[PDB]
Amino acid sequence: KSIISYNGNTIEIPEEYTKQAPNRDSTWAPAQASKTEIYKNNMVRFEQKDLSKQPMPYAGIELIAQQPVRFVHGNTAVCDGANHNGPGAQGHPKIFINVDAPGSHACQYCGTRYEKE
Amino acid sequence: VPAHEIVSGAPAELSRNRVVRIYQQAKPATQSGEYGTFAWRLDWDIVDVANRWENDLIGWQSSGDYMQATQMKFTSKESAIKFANKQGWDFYIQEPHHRKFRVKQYANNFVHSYGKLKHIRTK
Amino acid sequence: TNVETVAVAPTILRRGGDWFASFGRERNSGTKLFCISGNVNEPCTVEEEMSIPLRELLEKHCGGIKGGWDNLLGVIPGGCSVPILPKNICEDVLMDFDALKDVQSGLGTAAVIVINKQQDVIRAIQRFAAFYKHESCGQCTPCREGTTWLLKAMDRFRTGQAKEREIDMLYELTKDIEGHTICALGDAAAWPIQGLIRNFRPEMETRMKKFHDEVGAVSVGGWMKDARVEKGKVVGAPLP
Amino acid sequence: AEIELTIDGHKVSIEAGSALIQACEKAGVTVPRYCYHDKLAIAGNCRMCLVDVERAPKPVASCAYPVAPGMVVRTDTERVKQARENVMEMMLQNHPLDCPVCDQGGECDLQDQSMRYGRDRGRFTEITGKRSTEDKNIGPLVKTSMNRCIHCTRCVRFANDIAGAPELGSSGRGNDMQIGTYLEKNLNTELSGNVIDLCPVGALTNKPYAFRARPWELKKTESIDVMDAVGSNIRIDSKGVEVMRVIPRVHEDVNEEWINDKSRFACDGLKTQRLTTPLIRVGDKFVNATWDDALSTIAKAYQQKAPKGDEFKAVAGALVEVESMVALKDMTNALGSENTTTDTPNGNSAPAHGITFRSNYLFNSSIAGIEDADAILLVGTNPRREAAVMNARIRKAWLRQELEIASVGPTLDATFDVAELGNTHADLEKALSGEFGEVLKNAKNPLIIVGSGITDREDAGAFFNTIGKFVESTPSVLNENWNGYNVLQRSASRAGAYDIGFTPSDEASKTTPKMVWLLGADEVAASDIPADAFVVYQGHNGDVGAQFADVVLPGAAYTEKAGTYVNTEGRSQISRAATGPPGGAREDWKILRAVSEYLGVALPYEDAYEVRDRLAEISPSLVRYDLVEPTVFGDVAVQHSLVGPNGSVTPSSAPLTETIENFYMTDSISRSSPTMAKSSIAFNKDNKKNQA
Ligand SMILES: Cc1cc2nc3c(=O)[nH]c(=O)nc-3n(C[C@H](O)[C@H](O)[C@H](O)COP(=O)(O)O)c2cc1C
Ligand code: SF4
Ligand code: SF4
Ligand code: SF4
Ligand code: FES
Ligand SMILES: [Zn+2]
Repeated sequence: KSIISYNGNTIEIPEEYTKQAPNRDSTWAPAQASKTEIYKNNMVRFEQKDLSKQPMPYAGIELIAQQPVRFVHGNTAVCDGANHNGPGAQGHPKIFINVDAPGSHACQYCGTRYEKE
Repeated sequence: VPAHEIVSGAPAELSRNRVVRIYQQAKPATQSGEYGTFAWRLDWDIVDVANRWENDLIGWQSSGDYMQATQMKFTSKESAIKFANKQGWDFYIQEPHHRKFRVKQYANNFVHSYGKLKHIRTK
Repeated sequence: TNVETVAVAPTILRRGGDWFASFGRERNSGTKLFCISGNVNEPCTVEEEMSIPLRELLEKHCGGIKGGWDNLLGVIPGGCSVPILPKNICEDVLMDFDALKDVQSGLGTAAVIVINKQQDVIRAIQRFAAFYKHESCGQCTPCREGTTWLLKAMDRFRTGQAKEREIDMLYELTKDIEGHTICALGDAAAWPIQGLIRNFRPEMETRMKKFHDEVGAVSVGGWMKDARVEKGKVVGAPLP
Repeated sequence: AEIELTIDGHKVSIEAGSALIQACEKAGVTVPRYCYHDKLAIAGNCRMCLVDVERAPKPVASCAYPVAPGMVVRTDTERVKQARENVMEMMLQNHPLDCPVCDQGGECDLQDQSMRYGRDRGRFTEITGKRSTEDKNIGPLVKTSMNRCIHCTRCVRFANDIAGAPELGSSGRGNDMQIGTYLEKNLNTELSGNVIDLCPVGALTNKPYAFRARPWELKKTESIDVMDAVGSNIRIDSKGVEVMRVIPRVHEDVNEEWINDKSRFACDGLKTQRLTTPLIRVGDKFVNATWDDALSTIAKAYQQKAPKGDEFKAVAGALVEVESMVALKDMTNALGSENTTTDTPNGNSAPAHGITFRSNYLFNSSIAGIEDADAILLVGTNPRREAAVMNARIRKAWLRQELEIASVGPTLDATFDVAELGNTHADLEKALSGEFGEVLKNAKNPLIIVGSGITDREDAGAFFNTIGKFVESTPSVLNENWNGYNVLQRSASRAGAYDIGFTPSDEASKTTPKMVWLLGADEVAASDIPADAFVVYQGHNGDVGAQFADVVLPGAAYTEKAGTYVNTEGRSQISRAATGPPGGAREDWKILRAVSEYLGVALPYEDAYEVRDRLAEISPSLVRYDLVEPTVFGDVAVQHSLVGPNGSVTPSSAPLTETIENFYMTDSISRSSPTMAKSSIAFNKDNKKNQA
């Protein structure tokens, strides 16, 4: 709500616009620059402007955690990232993930976690 | 030595305020190639206030120093010195550093130790 | 030194060099223990002369071949690390170093592994390539990275999931390992593949045409047109 | 003594018994390779440097085939080009498609040699495909992604040979060989961040600079490393306001391609807790302020306290420039008070050895000279911690030769093998008389290293008395052609501070100061500065030392300024400035030059060249950059450092303590970084680090 704009003056924005996204409250990087710091830094030009028609596009760190974990019988779990309705080469380059340690290992391109069983 | 700084069109402030450096580029510790380590680079030492600063707007690296991107390549050290004092510039020159030649044998790896072994090779 | 060439040393110092030098040919001298195994009638171990015919070796001291001389598909003199001699060559070949180097092969340890005509050569050399993949120490990169590729290609050629050109390819990937290694295990793992391609090309083409008309056609690497990578593993192809 | 052969028609002469790849490097012929390195042992793993040699049936490996006379070598044979394409294709068929996510994008040795020598296309297209290697957590400093390993043994050869940490190895046969600790054991050594410049592929890579930047973007700058005794050479990569990494450029004398852990990963603390504006204390609270406000507060507090003489203390610190010490010493001596001390405990007096005769406080044999040594002994030091590159030198020379070591001080865990002598000055003198008078008198090229931790001891002059009497009495340790008394200096400033004369007098150690100046000077305690005193802290980031101050003044750190630095050997070397000081920080000598104008002092210089002229007025071996001179005064200096503490100091029986408590957090930058902060806890004695 009320954040201090370098002068003791409180500025007041709605609580739905201090979130990084409507998926996630907090920041997902050590230099993500949380929204309260952003409105603190340049509120001179959020004047007379609608906050709702700003983009705010669904942070992806939370849309990948809710995907299920794939289970592989073998040793190596191989990955495309491709669709198979699409006529062509889409998705990421094929990488092969070792699933031996306890836990579920993620794809470094797509983040889909694979687990050996 | 002829003095060409008044006929190149360069300002006076570049020739009187800026010190420059001739250097041979070091061999990179990351990769084992040596191809960029032959030509003598000419490059300007930075200005304290004028180098770079973060934009208020986005975070763009904005500069006031304009020679920061220019960098020259020369064939020899003498050609770089001749050109640098021909254009009227104050230079510092940095001497290169090569590796010392030490004779290597593969058969060094397993020579007979009469006393304590004091090492275990592994290969 | 080998344990046999040391165990021969006292008697050859007693009997003399002139007695040992009489056996065999001019450069290949003396006698040798032969281990005759595989699919013969009676597997045995004898000690006989060098430079002797293979037919008189297999016929006179190990029963015969299980099924006769008609029933000879191939023979491997020496260990695993020797190319196969085919049927018409191995009739008049001698068991020294010269007459096998002349037929681009090795005497090796003079193990005689004959291969039955009702057995498959491709399954055999797939098993040899799996042996060299298991037994390589894994130090130098062409040997270690090579016999894994040779196994991945020989499993595929035993199933038959290939194009007609990929065995010319397999010849080239024998040649690239063959002489760039530390020891002679890369040299050893090259040779049986090379002997297979030199002597039994239509035997591989027959299996590949068999796979081409049992099920659908196949692209490079064994991929079929149904084959797609789903979650985790690959489906659509029967995974050799 | 030399052998002449032919490569590519070129005729070349090289010393006998060398490798063939050294003959190819001498003749200018470029030979590609993956498991050869100048500072490492020879292995024939990667099979890349095959080469056509007349009188050889097969292509022989050029790294391990020794040089013989009458040799005709060809590298442009069609067979050699075929061999390189073959071996390159073999390397690439289990190496994963990670080039957009690999950290070595424009830096990969495997990648630049695959254009130049490898095949165009790839035939690897099996359904079964590549192998996959489990990730192996080694430590907090090294990110480890071992799918993209090529098994070049180079990390293993190094941590075996030079680092002295035998925890790395290779466990397995076939493709199931791995390169890591077998048990998932954490790897310590004092230089573990050097294996990540060594791996040619990106399997061992940097953890704080994990995915931050990218080598075609980086601007490289050749500077000098502070927070090290030896003052190693670095390479600063900058995006332009930030500093990304330092990475060692080669110099065979000062560091020999290998650089400290603490020097490398302290770029994190360069940018995390900095001072960007002056702050004036109101009382229990700082406020930040104007420049005129801070500097006029300094002038008004000088006019209020009025220290007429011997009451303006000006103590410098661990990392400072020589030119800032010129500024500070000139300001205090034109003020009228040489209360001009250094930071260490027992820094208030003359440091028990001469500012006179530079060979008193310097490493007098060359750093290149330790390779020539026969039997050397150290007192009061741990060269594994302080100057960790000197430990690599000692272990390397001990491994190649017949070298004999003992130690006097705390029981140190060296990489190499020491003998123990004791924990007492009596144990020292007993060991000098009993066994090692004979050893050091017998030996050709011995030397003696003295830690500067015992210089900071109050019983210092007893040790210097005993060692000066021994070096003067023994003609082998000190003769014409080389010198054998040696000392180490912990900080990069102390050798420059002793060159310039930055030391107090005997009168200045008696009084209590009314106004104290901290230039750097972080390791001051609360009791060292008086409570009535008006202290001011000039320095680049906030610390212990900034918390005591009434005024703080931001300065440029070693990246942001061009500076002269003097090491233990005595080399003067310049750091080039990579970036500028952020916010409002200024250079360190300009601040003192401007504070002088508000006092009664006009310093005679005002530009950067006049600082160089004043610096040549102090001593002209500080405008003579990266040269080492001998000393004709080696005989006189040992006597003149013998006469002083003869009988003046009695040797007390206090045991010799360790100089630094931890390795990782010892100055103003390393204590601010979170990398050293989570490093010192993870490189504390745990089950993951116990050898067991
Ligand atoms: C992978 C490899 C495996 C080998 N195995 C044997 C063996 O099992 N028995 C043997 O006598 N020689 C073996 N050799 C050959 C040895 O190198 C042999 O001791 C040497 O080359 C010749 O010994 P010799 O003079 O007694 O014939 C092998 C060679 C290689 C490259
Ligand atoms: S040829 Fe032999 S030494 Fe070389 S990698 Fe293969 S098994 Fe190891
Ligand atoms: S190290 Fe390997 S995976 Fe990484 S960029 Fe280079 S070639 Fe690609
Ligand atoms: S861990 Fe790195 S340096 Fe060591 S063998 Fe593997 S790729 Fe080479
Ligand atoms: S570098 Fe000579 S073979 Fe690896
Ligand atoms: Zn993926």
